[PDB]
Amino acid sequence: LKSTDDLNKCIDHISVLIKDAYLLYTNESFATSTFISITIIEEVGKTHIGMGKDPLRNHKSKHAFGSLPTIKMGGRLNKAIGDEMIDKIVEDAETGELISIRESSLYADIIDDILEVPSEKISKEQSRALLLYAIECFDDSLVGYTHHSFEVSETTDELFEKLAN
Amino acid sequence: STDDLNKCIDHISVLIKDAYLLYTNESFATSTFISITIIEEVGKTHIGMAFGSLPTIKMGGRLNKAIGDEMIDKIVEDAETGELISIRESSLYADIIDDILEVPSEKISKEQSRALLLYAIECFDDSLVGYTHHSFEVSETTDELFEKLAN
Repeated sequence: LKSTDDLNKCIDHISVLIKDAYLLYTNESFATSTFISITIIEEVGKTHIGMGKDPLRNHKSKHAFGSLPTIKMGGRLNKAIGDEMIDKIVEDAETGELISIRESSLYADIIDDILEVPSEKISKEQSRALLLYAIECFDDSLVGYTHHSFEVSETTDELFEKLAN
Repeated sequence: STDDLNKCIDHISVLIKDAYLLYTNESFATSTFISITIIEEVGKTHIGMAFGSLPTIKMGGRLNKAIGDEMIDKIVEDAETGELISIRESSLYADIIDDILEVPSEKISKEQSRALLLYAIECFDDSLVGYTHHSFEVSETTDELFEKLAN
């Protein structure tokens, strides 16, 4: 992102994905919701590295999850899912277990030789946590630097409080 | 087992209800990502008994009437080219291409979103319906989605 025009385009894009994850989350597609939630976290992460057949596509994807800003204590996210959940999502982002979770949230697989289906590997509690983390690391990284960002964050904030309580 | 094939048909039913739910909330780009994903999963499931399925298209049948002959040739040509993989990428991920930032809402039209979902439901109906009794229940549901989305 090189201009305030590009920052506002990226904010609109991610605002669309948040509303899409929230829409699925309420219609009880926890699995699909979680797929979008982790995809939001990636995109936010990509802004921090600084740029579908790229030769380094999985190094950019790995680094995107590594360069997420630490969430400060005593914020709305620490009240909504608690400090141990946050550390489990962060450890999963720096390991790349988030990439596995994302894969298991959309594609059936045969693992051992049992068939495993997203519907049974992603729980409501993990769908809600990842969407709230997604909102909060978007609000921390991109919101506040433009006037546009405030109208977008007013709606993003309502989703956050609906979902947190 | 037919219990594992049923679990795969229930998964694909979920994705279709999600593409539909997103399409009717005007998230065309996200819908389209899910729609292309159903076509890959249908081709992967069927073989488990780049898109290996592709439904045989019957003239003046349901899909022909809903999206037209020309759009089916374009979707089939995009599926054999590997353009559909590219359209999937562009439908979820922002990209910088020749120094300008491109977002899914500028790459994916409502027309194309509708076509790909209708095509994805017909892929499902042509490949997996009728192997198991449960398949016919699920097909009944996807047949009302198809009619609500076609008109």
